[PDB]
Amino acid sequence: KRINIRLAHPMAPGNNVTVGYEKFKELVAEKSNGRVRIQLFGNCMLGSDRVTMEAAQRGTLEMASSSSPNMANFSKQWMVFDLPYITSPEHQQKLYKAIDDGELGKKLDEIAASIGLKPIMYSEYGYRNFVTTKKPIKTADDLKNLKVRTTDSPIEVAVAAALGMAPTPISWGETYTALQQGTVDGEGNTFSLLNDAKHTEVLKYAIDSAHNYSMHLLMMNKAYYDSLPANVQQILTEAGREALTYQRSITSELEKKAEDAFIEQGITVTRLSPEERAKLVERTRPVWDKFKDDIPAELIKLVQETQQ
Repeated sequence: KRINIRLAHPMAPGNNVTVGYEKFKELVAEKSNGRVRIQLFGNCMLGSDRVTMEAAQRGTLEMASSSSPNMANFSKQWMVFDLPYITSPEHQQKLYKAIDDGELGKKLDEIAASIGLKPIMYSEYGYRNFVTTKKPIKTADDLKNLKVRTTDSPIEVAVAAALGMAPTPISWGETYTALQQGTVDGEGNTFSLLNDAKHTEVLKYAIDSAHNYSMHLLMMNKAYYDSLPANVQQILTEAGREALTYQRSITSELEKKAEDAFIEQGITVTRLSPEERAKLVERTRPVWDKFKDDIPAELIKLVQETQQ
C-alpha cells in the first residue's frame, strides 16, 4: 500500500531542527519511491514538546520530536545532557562520534527503548544563551532576580535557582506570550530558535552563556516501528542518519545568520570573559550533586569522556 507516518514537533519554520525533518521527509520518499510518506506537523501544529511526545508514546502519533530537556518528562536519564557545562562547543565532533558510532549512543537507544520509543534522529539543536527583554545582562550576578522561562527539565529549574533566578516552566508554544505580557523577564535558548520564532521582537540583551546543551530527539512509537516491514524500518533509520549529517552541516550557518539578525535588530550580545564564564560554571556546578541519584554515573562518564 502507501504508508503515511505523522511526525509532530515544536520547532519554527527555517530552524535547523525543522529543516532536518524536511530532509528526513524527502529522503524517506526517495528511498521508498513514494510508498512511505512523512507528514510534518512542525511549529507546534499539534502542541508543544510534551503533549506531542506523549502522543507518540501512546501511539496516537507515529513520531514526535522533543528537545532533550523536555524529554525529562519521560525519563530522568536524558538529564545527563542538561547538566550545566557538562559539554561545550569546542568538543562537539567527539560528542557526535560517541552518539553515532559508540557506547554513548547505545545507552541513549536503550533509554528510549525502556520508555517505548525508537530513536530515529538525535538532531542537533544547540547551546542555550540567556536573553532578557528589559534588564541589561553582562555577568553572572546580573542574572539574579530575573524571572526566567525554563523547559520542563528539573536541571534547568535547578540551574536557574542556583543563579538566583526565579524559574518558570512554560511550554514552548506559550513562551512568546509570557515574554510579551511580562510574566517572565527572559529565557535561555539558541539564537536561531529565538529569531526563527520571532522572540527577537521583544528581546534586548543576551550573554553567550552556553549553560545548557540540547538535542532534538526524533522518536517513533516503538510498537508502530516494530509493526513495519524490515525494509521500511531500514529506510527510516537510514534516512534518519543521512538527514542528521545534513542537519548538523547547516546548523552553524543558520546560527551565524541568527546572531547577525540579533545584531541588526539592536540586541546587545555580551561575550563573557574566561573568568566570568568560570564563575557561571562553578555557580551551577552544585546542581550536579543534586541529581546524582537520578542520572546513572556511567552515563555521566560517557558524556564527560567526549570532552577530554
